[PDB]
Amino acid sequence: ENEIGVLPPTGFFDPAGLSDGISQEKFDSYRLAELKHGRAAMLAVLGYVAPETYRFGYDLIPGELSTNDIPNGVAAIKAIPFGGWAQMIAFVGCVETYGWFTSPTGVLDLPDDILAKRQTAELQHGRLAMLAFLELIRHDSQNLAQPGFDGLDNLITGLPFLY
Amino acid sequence: ESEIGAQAPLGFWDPLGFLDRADQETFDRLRYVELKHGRIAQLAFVGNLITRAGYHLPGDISLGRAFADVPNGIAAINGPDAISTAALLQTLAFIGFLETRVMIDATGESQFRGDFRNGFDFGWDKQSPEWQTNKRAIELNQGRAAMMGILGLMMHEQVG
Ligand code: CLA
Ligand code: CLA
Ligand code: CLA
Ligand SMILES: CC(=O)O[C@H]1CC(C)(C)C(=C=C/C(C)=C/C=C/C(C)=C/C=C/C=C(C)/C=C/C=C(\C)C(=O)C[C@@]23O[C@]2(C)C[C@@H](O)CC3(C)C)[C@](C)(O)C1
Ligand SMILES: CCCCCCCCCCCCO[C@H]1O[C@H](CO)[C@@H](O[C@H]2O[C@H](CO)[C@@H](O)[C@H](O)[C@H]2O)[C@H](O)[C@H]1O
Repeated sequence: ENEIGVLPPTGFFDPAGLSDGISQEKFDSYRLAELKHGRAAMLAVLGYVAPETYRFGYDLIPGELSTNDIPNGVAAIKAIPFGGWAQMIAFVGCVETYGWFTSPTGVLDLPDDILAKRQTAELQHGRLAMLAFLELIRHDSQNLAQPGFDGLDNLITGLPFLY
Repeated sequence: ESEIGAQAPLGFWDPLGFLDRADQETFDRLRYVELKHGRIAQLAFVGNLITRAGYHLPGDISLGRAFADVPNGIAAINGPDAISTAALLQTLAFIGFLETRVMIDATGESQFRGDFRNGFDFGWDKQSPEWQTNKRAIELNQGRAAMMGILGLMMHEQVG
């Protein structure tokens, strides 16, 4: 009803009443899911732009398949073999399930008000990144399906100084 | 530490001294891992053998590729002429969702790490005295023989 993540641009934004009564556990699970989807969206937005200008020269499949040649965007999933996707998914699962490659020194020792404001800002930035990723995916798919549709050319219609 | 798992001829078979220090949680997690590895090994046995036989489900997997058109063995997943990566990724995601939303303990059956009753069972209430121990030994031995055979099959099809 009233917790972190309520800021004045609007105020509550629950039109369809997806929560209504629920419970503390269900609300906490929903908050965790929102934070996870938000962090994933922010990482996706950051990673959708970097390869346009920089490229690591590693040979996914030694001998050939060298990053320097695979397409960027939604066309990489077809080029990358299934083995690499499985390996990286298993790796991130090892990171998530266990404490491996994770350090509790990032929790920090911030005071209460600072922590609350920082959490609200984190949620806001992530909520923006979600729709950012949605728009990126829709533009990429529409352009790839039919070249010339949505005449704005190049990936990343903004930031035209890259090209 | 003498429980289900040293049945048949030899007894405590720990040539490397794995359980030199030992603990209960390590014991339980190792038994659970062995059981899961064996179960997946025998299910993969069923799948691999029934595919090598020649049987195939009807229909198509991709846009115009039947279930019987894909190669048999390692080439199905990796290498030229393989299943489209989108379909394989979708199947992997579905399997992950099923694993994370089906085989968890949501009631409290507990007992052995690997029991997922959640109220549903056929006859695991009337039998009690000793069928549990030898049944668990049977499943463990089948899993171990499975894992050995499936590693052999994979290496044979790789070197073949
Ligand atoms: C979206 C798909 C998905 C998801 C989310 C999960 C999620 C999970 N799986 Mg899982 N699994 C899946 C698909 C999935 N699975 C599929 C398709 C299979 C094959 C049928 C398995 C087989 C499997 C097994 C056998 C086990 C899990 C386990 C687990 C849990 C912990 C995993 C972990 O710690 O990271 C992974 C962490 C690792 C350290 C990875 C270990 C990799 C080993 C050491 C190497 C294997 C050799 C390699 C594959 C081939 C080598 C090639 C050679 C040239 C060197 C977690 C709930 C474990 C579990 O239940 O824990 C109690 C467990 O024992 N899974
Ligand atoms: C949704 C996230 C996501 C996904 C799915 C991908 C997927 C992909 N990226 Mg990518 N990338 C991402 C985020 C992501 N990236 C981000 C955030 C950056 C900026 C750093 C990049 C920068 C980048 C480059 C420069 C290149 C790729 C490439 C690729 C492709 C080859 C696989 C690979 O090497 O991945 C690499 C994936 C990463 C490096 C992301 C790792 C991010 C984790 C979270 C960092 C973890 C912390 C780190 C280890 C340091 C810890 C210190 C502590 C303070 C945190 C593949 C399609 C290659 C390619 O050929 O693309 C066409 C390539 O050359 N990516
Ligand atoms: C010493 C450790 C080690 C070793 C020996 C390998 C070996 C290999 N890696 Mg690799 N990798 C490792 C660590 C390692 N990796 C780590 C730590 C990462 C970071 C996540 C990666 C990320 C990575 C990527 C992104 C890619 C590889 C690829 C490859 C293969 C090169 C091409 C090839 O032979 O195709 C032959 C390939 C096969 C015969 C298929 C192998 C299938 C794998 C082994 C199954 C993995 C299952 C998974 C671990 C657990 C189950 C799923 C999980 C959800 C439960 C080769 C088998 C490439 C590849 O697979 O291309 C095909 C590739 O694209 N690796
Ligand atoms: C102590 C230690 O060890 O580490 C510590 C370090 C530190 C920092 C303290 C810690 C932290 C916190 C972290 C990780 C903070 C990082 C936060 C981060 C990186 C947040 C990204 C936001 C991205 C946004 C909002 C993008 C919007 C994108 C938008 C709005 C777009 O429109 C995208 C766009 O594409 C469109 C749709 C159209 C295109 O034409 C144009 C562009 C490209 C513009 C940790 C976790 O405690 C660990
Ligand atoms: C997921 C996290 C990603 C972070 C990875 C860490 C990035 C930092 C180092 C990565 C740079 C990889 O590229 C670096 O090694 C490559 C190994 O193939 C080498 O790349 C070069 O050598 C290869 C193998 O000899 C050959 O295919 C080519 O000559 C060329 O690609 C170069 O030495 C350098 O381009």
